[PDB]
Amino acid sequence: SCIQPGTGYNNGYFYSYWNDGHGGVTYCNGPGGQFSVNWSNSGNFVGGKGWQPGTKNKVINFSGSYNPNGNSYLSVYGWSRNPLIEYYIVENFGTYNPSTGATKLGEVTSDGSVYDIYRTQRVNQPSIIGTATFYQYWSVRRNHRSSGSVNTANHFNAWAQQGLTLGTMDYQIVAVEGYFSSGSASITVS
Repeated sequence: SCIQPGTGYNNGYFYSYWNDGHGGVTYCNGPGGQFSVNWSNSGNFVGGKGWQPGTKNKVINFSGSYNPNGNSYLSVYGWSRNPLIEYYIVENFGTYNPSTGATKLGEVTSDGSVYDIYRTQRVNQPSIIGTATFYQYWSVRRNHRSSGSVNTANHFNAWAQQGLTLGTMDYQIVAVEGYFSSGSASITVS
């Protein structure tokens, strides 16, 4: 049940698995909302399960184990169109906080922790519509965890309040991302 990069449906859940071609990643779909990633000296990859399209008030439940060795994130992750936005609600990470050096755009309290909100910009980078320049929105959880519930409405509403607006939702997953690192993870979404 370990697969090549691509998208599709498995046991009722959308999945997306993408990598940059470097090697060193094994992504597998399991029963229900379960997926696993095992990686060793990878390149950049993103994989996980959820919904296509996402919604603007989904309550996302996740549980499992997340053991990065190096640069990696565990997040609710997805995109909007018109405007094109790549967004993250980061529940845990490895050696790098993705908001390092980014402009802080507020705080929001949700699901047992304060999160710090940031906006960054990707310039002429790959996206769901091709090479583009686009903003990323981040909520970064202060209290890291690998199980819990994410009320996306609290984040999307706080972002909107701050002027970080989302267009129409594309996919919305619980994703393990790695950038040239190693690790293992096993996550069940619902």
